[PDB]
Amino acid sequence: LITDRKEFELAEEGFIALTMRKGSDNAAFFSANSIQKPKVFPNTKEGKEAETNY
Amino acid sequence: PADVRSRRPLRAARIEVMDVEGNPGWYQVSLSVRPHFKYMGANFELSLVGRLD
Amino acid sequence: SKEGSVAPKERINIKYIPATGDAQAEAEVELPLKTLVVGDFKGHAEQTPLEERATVTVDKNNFE
Repeated sequence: LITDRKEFELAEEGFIALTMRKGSDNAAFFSANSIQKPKVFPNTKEGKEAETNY
Repeated sequence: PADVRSRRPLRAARIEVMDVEGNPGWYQVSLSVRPHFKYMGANFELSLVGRLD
Repeated sequence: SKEGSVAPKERINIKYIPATGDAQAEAEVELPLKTLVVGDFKGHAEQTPLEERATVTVDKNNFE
């Protein structure tokens, strides 16, 4: 049973966490990120647009 | 609604078509889309207060 | 601590702040009007120098 902090960490590392719904027989993908590390750009207007695209 | 967003995914499209100069017919296209943002996280701050409209 | 605490960041971060958002609001205790009654209160001089003898808090509840 992946707790939600652990799920968000697996989502930041580029993994797709199959999360069990506790007390049910059903599961869910809360996130489907891919491998590539999301870049950090300078905090300007153009920087946040380019981070948004990336 | 959610279905029409589900089957028409991209909200904007801006296409630029240019020629490869000196190589006739060959066209050079940039197709840029802006998809519907799907809800993937939020932060909430709550506060009791009086005086509010 | 004084800022409270939060959980580690999740998909849905919910925390409660003092949501008044009162910029230009600072807290002060209503300062006591601390009257320092100084007078001859014992029948003799004390050899103890003035910086070392101590003040005595007096209210109605411990004057005796």
